[PDB]
Amino acid sequence: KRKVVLAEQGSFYIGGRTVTGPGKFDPSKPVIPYSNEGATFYINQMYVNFQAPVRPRGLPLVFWHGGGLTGHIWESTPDGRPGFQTLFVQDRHTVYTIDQPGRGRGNIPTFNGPFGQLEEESIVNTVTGNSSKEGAWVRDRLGPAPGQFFENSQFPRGYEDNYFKEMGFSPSISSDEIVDAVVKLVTHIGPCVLVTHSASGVLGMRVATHAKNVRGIVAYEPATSIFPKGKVPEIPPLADKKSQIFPPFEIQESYFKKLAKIPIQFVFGDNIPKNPKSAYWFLDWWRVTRYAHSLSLEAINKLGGQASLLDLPTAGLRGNTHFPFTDRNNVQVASLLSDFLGKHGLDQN
Amino acid sequence: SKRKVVLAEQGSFYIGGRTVTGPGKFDPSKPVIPYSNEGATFYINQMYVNFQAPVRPRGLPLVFWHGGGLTGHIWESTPDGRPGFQTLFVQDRHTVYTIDQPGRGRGNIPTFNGPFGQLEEESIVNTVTGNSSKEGAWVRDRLGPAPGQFFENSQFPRGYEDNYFKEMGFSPSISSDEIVDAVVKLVTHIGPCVLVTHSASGVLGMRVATHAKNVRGIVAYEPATSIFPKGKVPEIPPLADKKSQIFPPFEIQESYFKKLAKIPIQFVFGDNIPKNPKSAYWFLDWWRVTRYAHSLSLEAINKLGGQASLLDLPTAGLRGNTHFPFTDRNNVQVASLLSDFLGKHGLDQN
Repeated sequence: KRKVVLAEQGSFYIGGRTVTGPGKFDPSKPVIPYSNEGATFYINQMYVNFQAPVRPRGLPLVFWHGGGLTGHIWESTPDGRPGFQTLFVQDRHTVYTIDQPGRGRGNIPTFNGPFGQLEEESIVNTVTGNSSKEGAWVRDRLGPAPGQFFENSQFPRGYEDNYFKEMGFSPSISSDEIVDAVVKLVTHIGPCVLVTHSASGVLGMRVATHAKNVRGIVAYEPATSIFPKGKVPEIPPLADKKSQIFPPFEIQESYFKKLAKIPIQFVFGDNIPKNPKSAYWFLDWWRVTRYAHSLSLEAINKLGGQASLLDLPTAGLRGNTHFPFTDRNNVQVASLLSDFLGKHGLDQN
Repeated sequence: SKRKVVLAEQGSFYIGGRTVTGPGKFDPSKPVIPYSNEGATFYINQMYVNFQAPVRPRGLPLVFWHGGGLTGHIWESTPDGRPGFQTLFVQDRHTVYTIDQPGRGRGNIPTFNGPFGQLEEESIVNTVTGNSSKEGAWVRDRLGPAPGQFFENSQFPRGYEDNYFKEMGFSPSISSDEIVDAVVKLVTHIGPCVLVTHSASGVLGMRVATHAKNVRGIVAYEPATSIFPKGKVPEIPPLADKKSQIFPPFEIQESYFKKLAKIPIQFVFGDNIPKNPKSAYWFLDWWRVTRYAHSLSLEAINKLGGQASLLDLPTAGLRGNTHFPFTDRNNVQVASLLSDFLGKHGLDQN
């Protein structure tokens, strides 16, 4: 069903700071072309969109897009089917969707001058990085090479252009400032559940260690593993015997231990190889990254936690990509998220 | 104040844009990170589109098109969290599209692996950016004559300055032709519709209408650039400082300009635009001459048989509006005047 009944909806900005240019502002002088003189710039703020059902039940859900993405990925699939925003408002949760600082409606910190530069200060780097379609195809495990699909794929074929059009670059905002914005949002919302994806996986783990209001985490294919400082286990290189996964993030154990106090689930899709795949770099990367996450969850459980890894094929769902929540079976993926929320009492008031 | 909204459906999609390519071939066995332009296809200049459809809509869908440096947020909520025009017009039984144009918000910002906007030797957009300060925006938007000051009658949601200015940012140097192209494609996709524009999207919406007969009406909140038939720009005075000018008017071929005479067009202006020259307040004076230029543009449309009008909100009994009347404290009354325009032309009936 596509129908939704909203008690209220809207959006707002939260977080960020200001930076200032030199000199003072004279309203009698030409304002355009724009100048840094006398300037205050608001930078690194985050965009937040909320939709609240009638008679909400349980905690609000905060959906946090992966790297180079926006809240669009929770609104609709590339072929136009309802995304998790609609599905979970229908499931009677208030739903927040964010565009983190540096992405989408979040702030991209640039001024009058070379990109990211405020006079002599580099706020973000002028040189950007950004995946190609080809790199994203293999990262997302549509298939082993660009243009090729795994036979079992749940990707909405024929909507490749729509899908890749949602992706873009991120400026070099410090991860600390991204975590800060979401901590401030969590303080504003109250008790809530973070639903993260890829790059926002590690960021959501960090937010939870700073914000007792985070009462649970579901992370779709997190990209960076997290461990207590000085307790990173041995992680092998890739099958090329040259490359490594993303360097695991290390946090003080007193913060890491907060992860044991809430239910945490990492969700993985299909077509991650069991054995080394030297011919397919990103397939092998996912093999080792998933392994690293298994050790991270184990470390949480050894501190008394309740941290689990859900492989969708074990639940009977075959062919999911790195975006299970926009795949053809995303309704079934959503049902498994509702199951997690229900078991942990996160769907009751 | 009235917050409930009932949607038959909602969602979002990407439309428009093109692809550009890097050199060489992509090898899936080589490290994919750090990202490389080698063998790369990049989708650039695409537009983000959100839609919310009421149950049993009445009349044409509305396409709300944010001003310069903005996003669809400005139609979703006001800075103090009151309902924006998206909610108000779904409640008014129109399907509502809100866009983030190419280069803004969820639209594409075309950059790659290299200095901003550069794909190897090709400059897609400039590496040097421009962006208003808070102070520049304060005076541009006519909150008051100088930063920190408010006009006596102001409808701005005072106290929410941080929320308001946080919504604004830079735009890369995407060609206006490609922004117009994306919206033409959207209008082809949705069918007959009304464009509701603001500031920088004023002139872009006029251009879209000349390329898309599905545009059945335009309401433009304080358009920033005037439009005239080629070679027929009237005399427009410089500003009171004797050296500055308004934005150079856009000139289009007469056969395209004439298409603007076939649909109802309304330009809406807020308050505190001076009648006489103001050399001490550059943006106030800029708005005086810009509004004058638009009055001449509308007259040119009407002399060709058009249905063009200028609504000064104070004349309608609304005092104190800023450059964003649709997020001001009286935005419900502003919305009522938009509903009036739609009703007058049957754009609220099936």
